[PDB]
Amino acid sequence: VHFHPFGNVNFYEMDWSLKGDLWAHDPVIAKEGSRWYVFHTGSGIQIKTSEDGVHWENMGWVFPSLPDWYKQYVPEKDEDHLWAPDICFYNGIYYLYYSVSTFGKNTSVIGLATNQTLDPRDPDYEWKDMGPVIHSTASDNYNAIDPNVVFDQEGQPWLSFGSFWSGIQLIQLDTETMKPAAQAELLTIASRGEEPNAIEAPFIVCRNGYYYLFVSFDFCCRGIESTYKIAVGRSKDITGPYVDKNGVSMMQGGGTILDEGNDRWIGPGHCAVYFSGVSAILVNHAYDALKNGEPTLQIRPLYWDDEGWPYLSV
Ligand SMILES: [Ca+2]
Repeated sequence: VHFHPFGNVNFYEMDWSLKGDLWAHDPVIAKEGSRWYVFHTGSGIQIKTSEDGVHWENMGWVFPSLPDWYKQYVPEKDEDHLWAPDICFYNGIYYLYYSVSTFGKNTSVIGLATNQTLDPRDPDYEWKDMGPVIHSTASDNYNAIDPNVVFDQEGQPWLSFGSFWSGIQLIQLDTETMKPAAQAELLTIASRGEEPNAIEAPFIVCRNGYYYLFVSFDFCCRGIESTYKIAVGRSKDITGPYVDKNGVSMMQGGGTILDEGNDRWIGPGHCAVYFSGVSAILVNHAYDALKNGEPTLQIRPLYWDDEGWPYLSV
């Protein structure tokens, strides 16, 4: 996947028994050369690195001091946590989208940081503040958080995003600015059809001519009382309709459940899906019932059945 490259390594062969610094919430992963990186929710966007994808070490943050412009969109934000980063690699540049918001409110903005490299040893390492991408106010019927970029088969970048309110949104990006045109249409592509509308954290991938929309249902952020689950649907066209195994549109609460956790891992969600060759991984967090509900990084091989639907195993 040109914009999420993982070399030749074979995820289905690897031992994904993670070790090290595994606290994480809302992760994404990128690999540049021999080094792997996690970005996740936390102060200034938290970063972890690994040599192998398995042993993780905490490594700094993107924004030591938050951009002044956040206050123009979310003036009541009073702490430095940035949420749900998303990484892609295009034209030599790393594009890191992220969320500026306050929990449970839809006064929100997605920002963009860019870097020439992910390696802080490189003289050109610098996370540049490239400003807002899309925002919501309290009279909008959507929430501008939880970005994900996908490039369709034809090379057009799209941004999906959303949490609660009318649900998951989709908008085209321009290839040079990596932002929507000012008159670009905003499409709604998934919704529980319930109030509150507990759907968020979209992630789209293409496999064999279908677009797969992964989302998280129900409630994060409650430790062992979290009810998060990972759901998926698919469409031949990136604008929908995304439908689940049963033929139900994701605009009507459709979605096939991929993981709802167990008595040890509570509330898995906020996922990402990456490929290397025909192998794939699912990345998410889950709340550790054996460690005070602390949110923990999970990376697992993601298999695909003979109808094209993803599944986990043991
Ligand atoms: Ca995400």
